[PDB]
Order: sequence, then C-alpha cells, then structure tokens
Amino acid sequence: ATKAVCVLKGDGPVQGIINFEQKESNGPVKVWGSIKGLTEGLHGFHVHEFGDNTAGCTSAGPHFNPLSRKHGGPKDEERHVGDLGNVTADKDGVADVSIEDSVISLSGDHCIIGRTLVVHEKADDLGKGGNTKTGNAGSRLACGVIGIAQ
Amino acid sequence: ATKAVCVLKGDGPVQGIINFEQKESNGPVKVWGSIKGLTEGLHGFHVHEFGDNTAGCTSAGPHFNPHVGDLGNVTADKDGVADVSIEDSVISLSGDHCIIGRTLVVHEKADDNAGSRLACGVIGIAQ
Ligand SMILES: [Zn+2]
Ligand SMILES: [Zn+2]
Ligand SMILES: [Zn+2]
Repeated sequence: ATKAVCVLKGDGPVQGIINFEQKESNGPVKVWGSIKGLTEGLHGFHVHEFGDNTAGCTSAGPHFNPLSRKHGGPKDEERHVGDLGNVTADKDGVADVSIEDSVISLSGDHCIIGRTLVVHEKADDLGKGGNTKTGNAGSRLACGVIGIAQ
Repeated sequence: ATKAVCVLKGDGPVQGIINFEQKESNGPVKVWGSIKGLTEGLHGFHVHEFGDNTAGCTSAGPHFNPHVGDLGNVTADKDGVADVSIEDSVISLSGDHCIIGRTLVVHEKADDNAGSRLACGVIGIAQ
C-alpha cells in the first residue's frame, strides 16, 4: 500500500498532520489526521498544483487540475482533482479529518505526491453559493508538501 | 516533473532553497541553490527516504537507497553560506530513483558520520 504524509504549517497557530493511504492504484485514497489552531467551523481543503513553499502557501499555485475542469465539491462530477471540500474544527480549534476520495491518487496523472495541501480561512462554497475557481475559501492558513511515507 | 524545489528549515538557523532540474527523462539532474546558517566547512547533503517531517528531520527515514540519495557535501564559507551547484545522474525526478516527495537533508558534519540533521524539507514539484 502506497502511503503519504503532509505537515501543514503557516505563519500563525494553524498546524496539522495529514496521512494518505491508497491500497491499489485504481482505488480510493484514505485521507486522515488532524489540523489544530483553526476557528471553529468549516475550512476549505485543497491540493494545489506546486510543491513550492518558497513563499509559504502563496507559491503553491492554483488548485491541482490536470483535467481542466471547473471547481466543485469532492462528490461532484465536475471538480478539480484537488477539491477535497471542507474540514470542520471543534471549539478547541481541532479539525479531525477523515476523507475517502477516488479522484486524487498516489500514482498516475492524478498524482498528488510532491504537491501542496492547503487549509483555508473560510468555507469552500463548492461552487454552490447561489449567486468560482477557488470556492471563496479565503486565505491560505497553512500548507505543506505531500511526501512519501512509511 | 521537469523541475523540483525544496525549502530547507530546521530547529536552528540553517535555511535555504534548493532547485532541481531534469529537462530530459532519465537524464542528469542539475541541483543548485544556497544554504545559510552553517558552520564553515563541509556538510553532508543527502536525500532521505521519506517526505515525512512530522517529527522534524528526525522522521525523514534513512538515506534513500532503494547511495542513490548521496549528493556528497556542500561547502559553507566564513559567513556560513554554502552555494550549491551539482550535476547528478543517479537521482531523478521520475522512475525508480524518483526523489519527488522525499526529504533533502543538510547535515552537521561532512559525509566523507554526518551527525545531526540541521535542516530538511520535502522535495516538491516546481514545474
Ligand atoms: Zn486552496
Ligand atoms: Zn478547486
Ligand atoms: Zn543523511
């Protein structure tokens, strides 16, 4: 089983560890871990194109989008590969992450190893705001490069 | 990937940015950049197996060797700055000798034994 990990860091209190596991190349990727230092509530959660943290999260580029699709939520047909929706933080600022996604991969062209995972200031509206390429999730609070793990 | 980048950071003052470019699949990889905060002299320069920085550099695993990850030493001047310009044909940005998603580490001592891991970062896709 392929495994990966990402340590999210930023300029403030937001920090976390997110694990990834994929049992077969054609199968879903389990994403799990926690992010601390967040405001209680929803926070956008995305894989961005570049594993470039030379300017913090600012250099990560846009949402990872190898298929040139429109932004959406994870269960939407039309979505960026990197659209993992939202995570939810408790009253202590801790967001427990437990996602299973069949669009991201740890191999092939949907490959997220070496790219950047980012958690945002606000909720990602998933393109269902009722009135986007980002989901209006606000600033990039913390991020890290996704690496190969044991 | 044709280009990769790595931001090195640790618990102390060692910091830097290292670029990797491999314009041709399976071709030589150019590695360049600068690292500051080092003691004057030689410092081991290695790719470690895991891009796992959950425990800082201590979780990066062993030297990558499916040594494939051994990039020799970098040399810091009197100001603590090491300018890096290396060509390596064993590492790669694809394939079995894939270093994307692994950890680059600069060590306390020379890699003639290299001592502590002063700074490290996960190698990310840049282009
Ligand atoms: Zn984002
Ligand atoms: Zn998106
Ligand atoms: Zn080493």
